[PDB]
Amino acid sequence: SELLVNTKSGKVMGTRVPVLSSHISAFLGIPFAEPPVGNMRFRRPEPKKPWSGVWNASTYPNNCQQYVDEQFPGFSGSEMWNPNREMSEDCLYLNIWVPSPRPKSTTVMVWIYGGGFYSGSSTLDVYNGKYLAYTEEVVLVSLSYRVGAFGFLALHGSQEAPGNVGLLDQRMALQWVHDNIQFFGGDPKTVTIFGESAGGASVGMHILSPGSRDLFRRAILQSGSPNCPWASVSVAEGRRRAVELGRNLNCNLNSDEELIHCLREKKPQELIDVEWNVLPFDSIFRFSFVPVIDGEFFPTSLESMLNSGNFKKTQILLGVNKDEGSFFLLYGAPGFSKDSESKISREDFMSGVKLSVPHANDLGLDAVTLQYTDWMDDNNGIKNRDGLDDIVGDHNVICPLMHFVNKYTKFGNGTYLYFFNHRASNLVWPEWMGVIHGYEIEFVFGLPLVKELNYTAEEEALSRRIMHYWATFAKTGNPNEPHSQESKWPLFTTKEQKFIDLNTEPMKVHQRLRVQMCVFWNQFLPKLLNAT
Amino acid sequence: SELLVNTKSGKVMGTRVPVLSSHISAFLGIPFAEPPVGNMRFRRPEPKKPWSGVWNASTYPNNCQQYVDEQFPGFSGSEMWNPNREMSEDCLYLNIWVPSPRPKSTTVMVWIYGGGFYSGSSTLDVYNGKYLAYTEEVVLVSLSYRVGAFGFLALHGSQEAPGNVGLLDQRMALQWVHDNIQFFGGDPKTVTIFGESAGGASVGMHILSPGSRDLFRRAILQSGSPNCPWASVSVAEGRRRAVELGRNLNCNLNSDEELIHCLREKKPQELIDVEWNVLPFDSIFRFSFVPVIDGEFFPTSLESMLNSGNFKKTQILLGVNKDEGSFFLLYGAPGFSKDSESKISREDFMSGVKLSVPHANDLGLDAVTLQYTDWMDDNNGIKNRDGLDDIVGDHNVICPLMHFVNKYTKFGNGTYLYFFNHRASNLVWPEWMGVIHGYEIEFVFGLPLVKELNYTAEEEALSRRIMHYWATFAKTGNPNEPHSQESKWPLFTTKEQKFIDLNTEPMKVHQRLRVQMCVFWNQFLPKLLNAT
Ligand SMILES: *[C@@H]1O[C@H](CO)[C@@H](O[C@@H]2O[C@H](CO)[C@@H](O)[C@H](O)[C@H]2NC(C)=O)[C@H](O)[C@H]1NC(C)=O
Ligand SMILES: *[C@@H]1O[C@H](CO)[C@@H](O[C@@H]2O[C@H](CO)[C@@H](O)[C@H](O)[C@H]2NC(C)=O)[C@H](O)[C@H]1NC(C)=O
Ligand SMILES: *[C@](O)(c1cccc(CSCc2c(C)nc3cccc(F)c3c2N)c1)C(F)(F)F
Ligand SMILES: *[C@](O)(c1cccc(CSCc2c(C)nc3cccc(F)c3c2N)c1)C(F)(F)F
Ligand SMILES: *[C@@H]1O[C@H](CO)[C@@H](O)[C@H](O)[C@H]1NC(C)=O
Ligand SMILES: *[C@@H]1O[C@H](CO)[C@@H](O)[C@H](O)[C@H]1NC(C)=O
Repeated sequence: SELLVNTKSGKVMGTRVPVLSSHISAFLGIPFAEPPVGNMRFRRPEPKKPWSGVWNASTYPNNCQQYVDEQFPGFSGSEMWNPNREMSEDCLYLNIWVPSPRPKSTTVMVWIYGGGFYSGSSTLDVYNGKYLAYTEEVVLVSLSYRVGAFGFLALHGSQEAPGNVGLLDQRMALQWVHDNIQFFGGDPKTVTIFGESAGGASVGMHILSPGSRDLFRRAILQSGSPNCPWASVSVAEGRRRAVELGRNLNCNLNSDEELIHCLREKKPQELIDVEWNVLPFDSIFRFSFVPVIDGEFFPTSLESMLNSGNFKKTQILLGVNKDEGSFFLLYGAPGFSKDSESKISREDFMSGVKLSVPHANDLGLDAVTLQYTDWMDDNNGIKNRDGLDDIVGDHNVICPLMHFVNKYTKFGNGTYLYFFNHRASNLVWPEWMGVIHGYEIEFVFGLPLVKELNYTAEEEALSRRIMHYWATFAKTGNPNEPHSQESKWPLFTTKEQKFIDLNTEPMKVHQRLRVQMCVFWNQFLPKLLNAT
Repeated sequence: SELLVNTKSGKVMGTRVPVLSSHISAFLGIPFAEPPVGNMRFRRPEPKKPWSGVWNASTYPNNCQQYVDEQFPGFSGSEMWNPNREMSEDCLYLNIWVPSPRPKSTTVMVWIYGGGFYSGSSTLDVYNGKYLAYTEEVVLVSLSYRVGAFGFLALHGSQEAPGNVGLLDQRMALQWVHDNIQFFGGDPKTVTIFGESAGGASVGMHILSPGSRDLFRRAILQSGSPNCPWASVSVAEGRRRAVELGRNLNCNLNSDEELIHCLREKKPQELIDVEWNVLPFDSIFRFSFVPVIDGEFFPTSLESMLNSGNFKKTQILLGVNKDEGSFFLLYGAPGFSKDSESKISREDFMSGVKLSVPHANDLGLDAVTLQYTDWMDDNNGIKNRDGLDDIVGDHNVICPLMHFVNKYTKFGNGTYLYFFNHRASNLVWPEWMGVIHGYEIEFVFGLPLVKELNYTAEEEALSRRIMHYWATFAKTGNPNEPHSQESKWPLFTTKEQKFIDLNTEPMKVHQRLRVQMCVFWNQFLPKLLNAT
């Protein structure tokens, strides 16, 4: 049978699913590790022990335990990201969409979801891989990984909760794809990992980590970079938050053993309930449990690894959306609301910058404020709002990614950069939020090809080009069709720094993506904060 | 006789001079102090002892001893500022142009020349007061004052060379105008002092100095402000340069008395020859001997005097020219020359910023550089050149003046601000220098009304409006004709901050003159340099 695949962990049975008036196979909920429950909670994952019989892979698996957004009950804009399956610590599974008839050896794409390292699911409707597997003829995999304290509690030195275990979950799923994807018609020497936000940062972390470099061929990073200020913490800061988490649950705190023991007896929801109480600052865009710079997964600081070329050398395709600050300002800064235009007062403007650059002293907060204020119109509410969106997005996503691409390109084998700014025709979030985080995922996964979703024809066309760029790049290291007639996405070089806009209009090539602001965030502000 | 005036210091005899096909009287070279020669060198000036007979006031007096520009022999652009009379320490005289027939009691205007406190003359062709006395029916006075070491050598504590004596020379001439201008038909209760560059800064210093406030009614400041970073030094820095000047002339240095004694035996040219060797930094736009913040002429720091309203409350009219950096960059920064377009390399751009902000540490030099560099085109030679012009002009003239006007306006009785940007039709300096320092003096003094000078008709028209604005303001505290039909120059208020452009086109009103850059120079850079 075409839905029966024999793998090294055992036999797996899929299900035929319909797609755009045709059908493909889907193997959902394949386990790739032992359930990390009980005394295994916080521990490195272990490989799934082979099984006898046939694993029923016809339905989505549980989603990892995580914070659930309840800010807008009923609003599809936020609910679409929440877990859509029961939550469970038993959640280490992966999903595979396979073209039909079964390929013999084709390009494999492995999706890594975002969610700030504190949430995320591989089973969301926006991540359904059938449209892309089907259209681009690729075997599409989406993996899963522990988030929150479950995936990132870090007591460096201890082997019981060493940190980075969520990164090891991703790695294990990639090891499983490397070892078994051939049986699904996938080419293991051509796997491209790709992900967005924390997923984009994770992709970059596997590029840096010696232990992960050999499990894939190429990478795509969307609105996420490994050096993002919210993506990692030192071992000391991780230890500090683990202890603080412990203090919030009345734990015995005088040994890592007592602390861990205590945390392991607590129900998932008890950890999730106080997880935000451990942040060191009153901040925005900062998450409690994230990767730690431990000397193992990451041998040295990310910046020195980047400077010395200590990373996998291959091709990468990456980019950002125009409005990377909107979402977090809405959720956490004063003056913003979902149902108003959110014009921001000078007073809220400054409270916002304070929330956005937590680690800044006053001279630093003054530098950011000077840098983004138009002093001829300092009380313009729209300018203040838009200014904050740029500050949050530049500082947290755009400038860290521009720093990463410029550093990577000096040693890599090819870089392609994009700036996605298509203005949705079907606004679900208010208009002031602009081209919000994740809106491009809809095109990468080809949702515009389904009529019942109401996208414009030009959006369907945009979706097909994006999907073909991603897939062609995954197959070859180049998003462009060899000798095609379409406009050529240029390679980004350390000298000319070209990138393209990604929207419904004729491709336009630009240079030095947001250099003016990024020289401020990557060069000036840091030197200033270090002097003072 | 109309050319014979009897004053409190004695009888004075003038000369009839022709002007625009008519004639007025001129009393040139009237002495207002004892010659500050010999043991009087460096000392406070003393009042001129009355004389018997008739003082021949028919020819210009000597010019004070000073550095002579020889950078461009023959070039009229530079030669026009050099002394045009014998130089002599015996130089404390004033000139008066009086309408004919003699007024009974009219508006008096007193001109104070610029020259960085190290040079300047009241006898230059650009300062000939006949066109303005004649056209606006004002009694026009130009005074003179000691410059360089002769006027500003400062050994605070000593009564032999206390500092600020050049400022006391100006004051004495104003005391003489206050006491005698009635005999020339001048109204002593309506004297407006006005000056440019160091002359503009001096005007502001008389506004601050309790000892000078009662000698005049109103003030006009052009490209000069009392708080300009080059306009004053602390008593310690003045003492330091006096000692260093002494060391350059082999003086006995162990007592102010020995030092002064030594400096007094030296010929004028010996002091002028080493005067530039005492600057503390490799700088641009810094002069050796300038006013000192001594606790007398200035009771406390200029900034605290400005904050507390410790200054004369009256009306003021002031402004800048578009290109206040050109002249000093030409003379002192690498990459600039008079006969090339002076496109500036990135390398010279940074050497220039270094020369322009002498007192800056590296984080500071980085802040200026970030602030004026367009990172999408960092190697554009024209942008780099123009960027330097803005840095020099903003830092040295525009931003200090904007700080002064905003502070003054909080307590003053009326402020009028201008931004002069007329593009000369008769370029004498290269075009890249733009609307250079002092080009507006030509219009204030009405040179465009004389045909042999070749100005365009619209320039003659501009000259007549400027002269009438200055004169009407001097007469009334308002540059505008009561109920006129011409566009109204608006009052500058702390709230709306309006100013006008001054050029050959229809008056255009703007707001917040260069706020963006001046918030950087007046607020951010200083806080940064103080932290670090
Ligand atoms: C990616 O790597 C390949 C191979 O390592 C590079 O191709 C080589 O290019 C150099 C110079 O053009 C030639 O001397 C070799 O003959 C090429 N080798 C092969 C197998 O083609 C290629 O230039 C790299 N691309 C980028 C963007 O760095
Ligand atoms: C300059 O000062 C004059 C007088 O000190 C101000 O005129 C006074 O204005 C207030 C409010 O309009 C009145 O109560 C007085 O009756 C006025 N006095 C006179 C003599 O007119 C004038 O407002 C000031 N102008 C500016 C620009 O500050
Ligand atoms: C990233 O992983 C990230 C980026 C943007 C939002 C979040 C919040 S958590 C789940 C989620 C995601 C991944 N994307 C969204 C896009 C738009 C609106 C949303 F509500 C939404 C949501 N919830 C996480 C990082 F956090 F690293 F920025
Ligand atoms: C000011 O007093 C000043 C401003 C500009 C130049 C100088 C140099 S000294 C004599 C002089 C003056 C007053 N103005 C000029 C304008 C244009 C070209 C010139 F060559 C020139 C000259 N020499 C002094 C201060 F120094 F304070 F900036
Ligand atoms: C797999 O599970 C689904 C739903 O739980 C069920 O309908 C289907 O029949 C199962 N297949 C087998 C053979 O277990
Ligand atoms: C004044 O001086 C000028 C030139 O030195 C001379 O021509 C003129 O006659 C003098 N007048 C008197 C009366 O001294």
